[PDB]
Amino acid sequence: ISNCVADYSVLYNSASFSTFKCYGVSPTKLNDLCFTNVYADSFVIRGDE
Amino acid sequence: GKLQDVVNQNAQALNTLVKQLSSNFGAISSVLNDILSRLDPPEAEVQID
Amino acid sequence: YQPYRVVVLSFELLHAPATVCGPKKSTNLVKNKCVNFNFNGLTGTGVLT
Repeated sequence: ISNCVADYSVLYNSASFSTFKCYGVSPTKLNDLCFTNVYADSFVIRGDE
Repeated sequence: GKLQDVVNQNAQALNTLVKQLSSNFGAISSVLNDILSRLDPPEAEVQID
Repeated sequence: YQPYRVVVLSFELLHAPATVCGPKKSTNLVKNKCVNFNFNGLTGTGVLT
């Protein structure tokens, strides 16, 4: 993901997520940060894992 | 040379002090303004310390 | 054993022109007066000339 605008203020308020954990960045302060590139990986894994 | 050594030690003991402001010391980053901009208080107090 | 839907986001904080950025409003600058500037997230304080 690049050359775009991303909104994270409503990401937590969008729907119900079982686990929303962030490492190194506070999710509340994601609204005023700039990143060179952003990656996204998708898959399906059971809840206990 | 006796007078030059004193200058060459004061100005060198200061460069080594100034250049130590750009070391991580085990934190995420070596600049303090870039830690408060992406970390909440309760978990930024351990990176600052 | 229930299926959970997982997505992982990773941010590149390298040294490069910023492409992805948050929802903030840019304001015109002033000179010879130190301001809490936020150039692409570069938080600081100092006069601009």
